[PDB]
Amino acid sequence: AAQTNAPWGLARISSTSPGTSTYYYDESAGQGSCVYVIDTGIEASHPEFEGRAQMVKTYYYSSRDGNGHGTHCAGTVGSRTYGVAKKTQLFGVKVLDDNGSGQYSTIIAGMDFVASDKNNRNCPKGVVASLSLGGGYSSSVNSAAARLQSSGVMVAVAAGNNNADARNYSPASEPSVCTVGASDRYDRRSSFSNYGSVLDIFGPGTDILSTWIGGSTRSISGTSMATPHVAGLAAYLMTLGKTTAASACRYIADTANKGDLSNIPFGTVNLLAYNNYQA
Ligand SMILES: [Ca+2]
Ligand SMILES: [Ca+2]
Repeated sequence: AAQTNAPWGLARISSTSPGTSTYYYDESAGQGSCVYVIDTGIEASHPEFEGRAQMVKTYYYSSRDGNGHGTHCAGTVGSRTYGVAKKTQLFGVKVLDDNGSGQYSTIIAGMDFVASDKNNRNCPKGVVASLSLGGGYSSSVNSAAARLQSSGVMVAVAAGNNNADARNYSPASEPSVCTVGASDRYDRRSSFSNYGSVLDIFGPGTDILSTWIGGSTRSISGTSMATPHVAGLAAYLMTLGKTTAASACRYIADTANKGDLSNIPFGTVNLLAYNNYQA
């Protein structure tokens, strides 16, 4: 399948080179996989989700995404026009408030929730969790992300937007999950992206068009935008049977575009998520 005039990030993950405009992807599109978006929620009614999104848990008064961030990330995972895995199922877990903030204990609870809740869902091609969030280092947040990964969920987490070493941020610093840095459409590390030995992979993160609340769309930037590219690609590759939740991050790194990025500090991987799609 080919989506013409796609958002640059979708084009980038299906090309060995920057500057293309078509998103080439296998039509299975993540069907049969499930991605939990742990964030401000998901506006499931957005026409771009086509019925495939639902809220499953909130830690606040409403399940409504009153911010847009979680809707945007969910759209990059799996919306029709803006998504990597256009046929995946999306489950929203609202651990962040409508200002985009959330206490670590609530974020931990939401990770534990996904580890259990997945056992009640029919996700035959496997389960992914996209965590476009984080703050300062916390061993308990890291442990929660490690548990979620251990339970059988492919966990993708943002590296953080501090232009600093991700070792000081969580859950970015948890080794066992897939920590995602951000790049721009010219294949530079995004100016804000964290870096460091713990990063596993980079994804498109600067000027990412996706769904927004109110049935709208907008472009925003962050490692929060790169993370759902990788979560969606994992779902896509799991549906293709090329990898599993336990091994998807390593598979994505070993099939990434290598050395294409600039302003990567020595000791940080130079790997850009790539679907390797061949018609
Ligand atoms: Ca290249
Ligand atoms: Ca890792």
